Amino acid sequence: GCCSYPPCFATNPDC
Repeated sequence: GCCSYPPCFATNPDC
């Protein structure tokens, strides 16, 4: 849940 926003592969630019 690193990246709240939609565009995240797993759950971030790097998670």
